[PDB]
Amino acid sequence: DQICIGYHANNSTEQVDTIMEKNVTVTHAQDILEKTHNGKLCDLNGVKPLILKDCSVAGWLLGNPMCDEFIRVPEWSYIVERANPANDLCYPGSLNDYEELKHLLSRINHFEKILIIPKSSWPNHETSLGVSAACPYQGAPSFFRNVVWLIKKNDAYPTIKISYNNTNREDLLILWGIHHSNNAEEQTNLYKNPTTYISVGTSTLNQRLVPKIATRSQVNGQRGRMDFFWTILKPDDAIHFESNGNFIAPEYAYKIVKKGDSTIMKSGVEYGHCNTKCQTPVGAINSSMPFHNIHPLTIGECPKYVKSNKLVLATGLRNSFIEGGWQGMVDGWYGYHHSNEQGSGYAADKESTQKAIDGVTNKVNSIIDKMNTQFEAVGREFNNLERRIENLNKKMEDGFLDVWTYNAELLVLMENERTLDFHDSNVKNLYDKVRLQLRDNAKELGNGCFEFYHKCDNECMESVRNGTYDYPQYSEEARLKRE
Amino acid sequence: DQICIGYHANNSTEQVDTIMEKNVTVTHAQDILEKTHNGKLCDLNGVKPLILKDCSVAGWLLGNPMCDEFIRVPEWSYIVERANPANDLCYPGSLNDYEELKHLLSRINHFEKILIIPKSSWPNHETSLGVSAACPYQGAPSFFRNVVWLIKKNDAYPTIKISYNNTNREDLLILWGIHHSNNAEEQTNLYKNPTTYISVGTSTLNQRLVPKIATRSQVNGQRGRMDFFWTILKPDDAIHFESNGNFIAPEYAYKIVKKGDSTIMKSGVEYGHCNTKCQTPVGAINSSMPFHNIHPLTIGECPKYVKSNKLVLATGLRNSGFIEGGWQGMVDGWYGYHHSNEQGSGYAADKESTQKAIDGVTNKVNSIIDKMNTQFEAVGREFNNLERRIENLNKKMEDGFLDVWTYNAELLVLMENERTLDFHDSNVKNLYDKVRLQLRDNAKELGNGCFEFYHKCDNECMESVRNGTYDYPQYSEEARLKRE
Amino acid sequence: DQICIGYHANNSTEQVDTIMEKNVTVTHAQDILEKTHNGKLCDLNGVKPLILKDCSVAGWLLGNPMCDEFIRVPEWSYIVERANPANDLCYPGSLNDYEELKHLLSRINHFEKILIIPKSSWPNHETSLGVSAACPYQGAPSFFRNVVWLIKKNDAYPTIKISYNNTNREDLLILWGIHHSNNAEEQTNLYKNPTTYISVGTSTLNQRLVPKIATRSQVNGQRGRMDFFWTILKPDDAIHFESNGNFIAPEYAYKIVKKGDSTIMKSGVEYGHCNTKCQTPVGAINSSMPFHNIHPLTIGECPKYVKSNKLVLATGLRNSGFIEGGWQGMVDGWYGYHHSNEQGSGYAADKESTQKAIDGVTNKVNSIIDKMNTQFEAVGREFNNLERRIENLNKKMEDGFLDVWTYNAELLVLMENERTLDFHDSNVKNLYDKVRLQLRDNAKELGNGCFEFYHKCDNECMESVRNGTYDYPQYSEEARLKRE
Ligand SMILES: CC(=O)N[C@H]1[C@H](O[C@@H]2[C@@H](O)[C@H](O)O[C@H](CO)[C@@H]2O)O[C@H](CO)[C@@H](O)[C@@H]1O[C@@H]1O[C@H](CO)[C@H](O)[C@H](O[C@]2(C(=O)O)C[C@H](O)[C@@H](NC(C)=O)[C@H]([C@H](O)[C@H](O)CO)O2)[C@H]1O
Ligand SMILES: CC(=O)N[C@H]1[C@H](O[C@@H]2[C@@H](O)[C@H](O)O[C@H](CO)[C@@H]2O)O[C@H](CO)[C@@H](O)[C@@H]1O[C@@H]1O[C@H](CO)[C@H](O)[C@H](O[C@]2(C(=O)O)C[C@H](O)[C@@H](NC(C)=O)[C@H]([C@H](O)[C@H](O)CO)O2)[C@H]1O
Ligand SMILES: CC(=O)N[C@H]1[C@H](O[C@@H]2[C@@H](O)[C@H](O)O[C@H](CO)[C@@H]2O)O[C@H](CO)[C@@H](O)[C@@H]1O[C@@H]1O[C@H](CO)[C@H](O)[C@H](O[C@]2(C(=O)O)C[C@H](O)[C@@H](NC(C)=O)[C@H]([C@H](O)[C@H](O)CO)O2)[C@H]1O
Ligand SMILES: *[C@@H]1O[C@H](CO)[C@@H](O[C@@H]2O[C@H](CO)[C@@H](O)[C@H](O)[C@H]2NC(C)=O)[C@H](O)[C@H]1NC(C)=O
Ligand SMILES: *[C@@H]1O[C@H](CO)[C@@H](O[C@@H]2O[C@H](CO)[C@@H](O)[C@H](O)[C@H]2NC(C)=O)[C@H](O)[C@H]1NC(C)=O
Ligand SMILES: *[C@@H]1O[C@H](CO)[C@@H](O)[C@H](O)[C@H]1NC(C)=O
Ligand SMILES: *[C@@H]1O[C@H](CO)[C@@H](O)[C@H](O)[C@H]1NC(C)=O
Ligand SMILES: *[C@@H]1O[C@H](CO)[C@@H](O)[C@H](O)[C@H]1NC(C)=O
Repeated sequence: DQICIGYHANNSTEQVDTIMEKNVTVTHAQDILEKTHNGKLCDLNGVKPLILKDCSVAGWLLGNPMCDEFIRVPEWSYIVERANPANDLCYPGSLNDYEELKHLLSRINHFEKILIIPKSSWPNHETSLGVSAACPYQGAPSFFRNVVWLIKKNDAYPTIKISYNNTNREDLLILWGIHHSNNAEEQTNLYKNPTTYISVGTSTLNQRLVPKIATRSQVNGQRGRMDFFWTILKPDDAIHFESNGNFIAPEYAYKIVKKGDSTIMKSGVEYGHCNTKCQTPVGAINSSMPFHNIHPLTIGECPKYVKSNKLVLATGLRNSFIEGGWQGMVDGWYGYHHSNEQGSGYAADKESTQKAIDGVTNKVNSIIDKMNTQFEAVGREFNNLERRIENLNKKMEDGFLDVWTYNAELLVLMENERTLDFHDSNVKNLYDKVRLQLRDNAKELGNGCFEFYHKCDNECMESVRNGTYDYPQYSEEARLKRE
Repeated sequence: DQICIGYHANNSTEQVDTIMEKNVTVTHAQDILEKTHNGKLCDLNGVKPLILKDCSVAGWLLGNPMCDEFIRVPEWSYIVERANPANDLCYPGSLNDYEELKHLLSRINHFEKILIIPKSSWPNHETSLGVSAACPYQGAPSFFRNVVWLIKKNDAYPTIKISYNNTNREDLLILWGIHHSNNAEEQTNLYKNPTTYISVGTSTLNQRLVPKIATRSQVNGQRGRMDFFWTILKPDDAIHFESNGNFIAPEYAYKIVKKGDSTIMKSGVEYGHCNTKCQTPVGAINSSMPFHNIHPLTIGECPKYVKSNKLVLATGLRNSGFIEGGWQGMVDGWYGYHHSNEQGSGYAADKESTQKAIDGVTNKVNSIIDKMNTQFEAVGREFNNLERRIENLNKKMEDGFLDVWTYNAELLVLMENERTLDFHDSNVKNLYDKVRLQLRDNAKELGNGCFEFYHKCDNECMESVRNGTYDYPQYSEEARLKRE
Repeated sequence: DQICIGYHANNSTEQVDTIMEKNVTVTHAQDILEKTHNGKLCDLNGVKPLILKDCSVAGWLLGNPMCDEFIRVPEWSYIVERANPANDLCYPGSLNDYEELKHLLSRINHFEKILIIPKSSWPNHETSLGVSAACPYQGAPSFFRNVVWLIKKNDAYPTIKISYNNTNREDLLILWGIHHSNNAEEQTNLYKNPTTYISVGTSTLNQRLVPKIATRSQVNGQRGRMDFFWTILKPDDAIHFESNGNFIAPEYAYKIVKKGDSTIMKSGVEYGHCNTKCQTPVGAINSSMPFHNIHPLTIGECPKYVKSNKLVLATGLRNSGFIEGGWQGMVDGWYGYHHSNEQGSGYAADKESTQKAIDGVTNKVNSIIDKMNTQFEAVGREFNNLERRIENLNKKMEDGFLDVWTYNAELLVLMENERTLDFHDSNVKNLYDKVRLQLRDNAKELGNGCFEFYHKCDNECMESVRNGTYDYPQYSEEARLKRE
């Protein structure tokens, strides 16, 4: 007659690694890496992205004839641009501090186009001839919608002197431009005056632009260029313009209220009519895990980006003193095996099992819950002449990856070694617990099993489970069986 | 007739957490997170803050009339500027590379204002009428004090050609400016000549400033602007000024000796006449504790900022099997025995042990605290409105490190808290196995950590077991079969 | 008779630290910190760096007379510059976006000099008189080799209009410059035209340069300055020049193919005809170790840089059986046995237990080493004097990362060394318990980890664990009569 101690086993093929052991099959495990995304582009905390479709921020702000004319959405969480937008600046040129405009515009609380300078103004200049085949619309030379390319009237370009006082109680993005002529004959044809200037002045601005009449290479069929510039007029200030030529005037402006920052995402994915707290260019993440492998460039409260393909934490017994585990036990992690004629089968320690499941559950939940995330946009906004600042971002991003990867990977290895010793310690505690309540009525064979001199009743079996066994009641019976 | 092995207990209400257990009341513990600051702005390593008050670094340098600081301080460790300094540039304008000047001027070993171009010079120009109500002094038109606004004399502005050769052994901070006049008449009225220029040349500097005459908005009452520029003249180089008009010319300059860096702090806290190693905008920290939760923007040899509100390590043991419940009675040690016989009773501690524990856990707390390597650092923002992307780059780094330290520090507590408690469970079990290894046949195992000696328990064998000199042949036959 | 379980000890003086103990002497150890370097500058992944000697990138590119005319380096992995390169820009001036050019030119797959505008292309201008003392070859006045200083011919300077179309299939780096004169007399003398300009236009480039004529101090004996600019002409684009004076024209240009980035290294070490994955200014590293301390500014796949002098992991035993005994005698194993019978006395090892620990300890070492195989390429420093704020950003970052790696590395070594030592303690106790679980009634526990044999024992009887199930009743009667 005998009794043994044992641990649970199942069909699980899940394999974990420890700091000292590799490829250890376990009964239960948990991965703390999120590898899943929804594959769509969603709202971020209830606000929809501004999806510019084959347009750039420049083509949308200035009025590229082939960009959407109306701003349907008054607010966005992020701007979604295609990798190499097709439309941009139809008339070749430049937009000043473009990348900083895009950061300001990446998340806007309120956006609303308003007419600031009506074409009714400029009665002595021409408002109708300012078109180019570079900016085509419906088979006709057109031009940017929200600015005006003024031209000479009757071989006369009177100097312009115009002001706009912001009465709107909100900041105003205002845009203007300079046309760089290509020869001295072209200059006088478009603007009678041969030497020209643009003077822009606000409370914070003092600008003089002068054309650069020079030979350049054709882009979009034109050798001319247009350089655009922008300012924000604060709620009760004025902007003052003066020019005798080469003035791409403002017609429409945009009311801006800004309370937050995010980034421009370069993605071809499509809107999914969903909501998310974490967004990648490949898709959105719905996870509470600490780490992920979906994409570097995320927006929102996102898991940490690591280089690991799997991060699996053992939460159970090793699966096959006791030579092996009991596939037969089906009601607890730690248990007893009884052998008497009255009955046969297995049994399991209720309290010890729940203590351990709470133990490993709290170990996992801590690792997950201790991670706190800051809303952050990992997008990158730098020019061809800002490539040294680009590497700082790369160094930062890459360094945190190497940190988060090494820490997460060794946390798993270390804590799995602790998780496994935790199990084998609990079982031996039950073995010794039985050994002390069975001092002389038992012998040790070394296989986690005792030798019953006494005849253990099923009630005795349960009396030893409770620990309510009385050794005096059966001490003499052992002396009889012995020798 | 039994002897029991047990551990210490007290009245502690302090709780710690571990990976597998939460809200566990323990006897002794230590918090490695510092939360307290002195509420005042202090000196740093024995050097004093340049507490500029309601005046910008620009206003003080150029000599805004409304600021009472001239050569008050010759050495500083950090600058304190208010969030929106009231005075700044009294005449509307700008200062080029201001944010970089504030970095250069952030820590200066030697600063001295020296007159460099005297008003005795410029004898063909008017040095007396260069005032504006924008710069007001005591209700009367005034101007910046370390610079001279030169206007016409006798309806003439002869061209200025002047030079200054640094005869000092220290580098010099020299400041000049340009007036952008509002209309063609105001140009002629202030400087006879209609079209003007400012050339500035050194060994590194080649400048040409031309005025921008344009309609602009009224700031501090004037539609005009003055834009200021700066250079550092090396010890035997010379600066060369040529101007037709519109020249704001240097009268004074500053001798500069720089040997380190430390940002501009934004605070309204006041000088406490103290010294610190670590300065927050809300106060100062005097701790060896490795982590802190007071302010992000710290200047000095500082701990590491975390989002934690509590980072309590556990130095002792648990509080109310081998010890079904701990004994509150023991006051002299962490690990100890209890004797039960008519001769005597009570709880008695161990000395080879208990101190071994104290020494080991305390070395653990010190090892965590000591291995933090402190780098003097300045966390402060010096980025303007068109440098927000570099500013986000800064915030991403700052936030990335916060999240790195917070996670590791909290898991380190949770992980090392479990090992501490299991260390204590291990220490008790060793002594129980030693008592069983001494007495073998003469006593029986009860199972509650309380050995039962069939033979009468001896106060004299107590210290004997404590040391292991107990003799079992002495009482072998005695109570060989005491029960039947 | 007697049998005893013990562990190994040797002559090792190697000491380690745990979280709870300090200077613990161990039998075996392993350092995961690399301190050895090659002491020379090597190839980086099979590609030889460009060592520019005492010429700067500007001097090499523009053709300082005192530099190698050209070199057979079409490809290079990084650029090695001296701390203060001597030759640089002989004629005083500037190169625009120099630090970005050095980044672009830092790793280049194809670099070839080609002649884009011949001296034949300047019929009505002088190609030969454009020389200066500041730029000297053999004491003789010379000038930059790859650009042409064009001056008047026949007291006349007809305005220039030249265009170059990049027929090649690679990008071209093109350089040009403007000459700032000193006085109006200088201007007319070299360029009859008093008021001059330079327009440069490509598909993306729209430039107007105009000379600044002012007095400046002497640098390299000349008070004038020459400011240089660059662009990258794309295949099938054209560059269009126009000037009536002060034009330092392009003569040669560079065919560039760029596929990567890798900083300029400031170093004086000599080339070693070696190859390495990691290069340091002091020398090269050939290590798989996770961390190092050789120098911060490394380029290549490199260990993490920490502030530690040693990071020693315990891989062995505590060194001076299971109770208070380190056996120097058993050289044959790690865990082992000692027998004391009438046959003799000697030492034995347990191979099934010794190997289980060696395999596990090597995994501890290997896991810590190999899990940080997230080595990536890296860089050094590249910012100017008006870029100190961005330079601080770099420093806060690489310092902050240093504080993260050193604190994490050291605690890991302290934590796992504590765990290693405890892991050895549990192994011997299980050997003791194996021998204890067998031979239960036939032996006496003496308190030293050694058992007392009541019955007589043979060398063959011990048999270590070879049998492992020595007959419980074969000698049970003999020990029953050995009782008293
Ligand atoms: C309409 C056209 O194609 N014109 C074309 C001209 O036309 C040929 C002519 O040479 C030949 O003798 O007779 C043919 C009929 O039998 C036919 O009429 O061919 C010359 C060949 O070199 C072209 O240059 C010329 O094209 C115009 O050239 C202009 C100057 O170079 C300029 O590039 C014109 O482009 C526009 C544009 O579409 O952007 C024309 C716009 O109306 C004009 N807008 C404004 C507000 O002025 C715009 C502007 O001038 C420039 O963009 C400013 O830099 O240029 C191009 O059609
Ligand atoms: C001088 C004056 O009071 N001007 C005044 C103007 O004319 C008055 C008139 O109202 C009164 O009836 O009779 C006076 C004669 O006794 C005189 O004719 O009235 C207008 C009404 O709107 C006032 O705005 C005007 O004020 C002056 O206007 C100037 C030009 O716009 C200028 O803004 C003056 O400000 C100063 C300044 O205080 O900054 C005056 C300084 O002395 C002057 N400093 C220097 C070195 O030249 C300074 C300078 O011109 C500009 O800052 C350069 O841009 O301007 C303001 O008082
Ligand atoms: C020709 C000469 O040596 N000039 C010399 C001048 O006159 C000497 C005199 O000292 C000596 O005693 O007798 C000589 C006759 O036998 C002659 O009369 O003396 C002054 C005294 O200070 C010297 O500075 C002066 O030296 C020249 O001065 C120039 C104007 O300041 C200029 O700096 C000359 O430098 C060069 C140069 O080497 O860079 C001369 C180059 O040929 C010239 N190159 C071109 C393409 O024009 C170059 C150019 O003018 C400037 O760099 C443009 O800014 O300047 C220097 O020798
Ligand atoms: C400023 O004056 C000093 C002292 O005169 C100049 O330094 C040189 O000093 C020697 C001896 O004192 C003089 O003989 C030289 O004339 C000076 N060198 C030169 C090249 O001028 C210093 O250079 C002067 N600075 C300038 C550029 O005016
Ligand atoms: C420089 O030359 C190349 C090849 O001539 C130019 O590319 C064009 O080649 C096509 C071939 O069908 C010609 O029809 C066009 O005339 C060429 N020019 C254009 C404007 O497309 C290249 O464009 C020329 N570069 C410049 C800007 O002049
Ligand atoms: C493994 O055992 C579980 C019992 O819960 C069973 O549901 C599952 O189907 C088994 N898997 C296989 C492949 O038999
Ligand atoms: C604009 O008008 C507001 C009142 O509407 C006035 O306070 C302000 O001075 C004006 N701004 C300018 C500079 O024209
Ligand atoms: C340690 O012992 C071994 C074997 O006897 C020997 O090879 C080695 O030289 C010894 N090391 C020292 C420092 O004595």
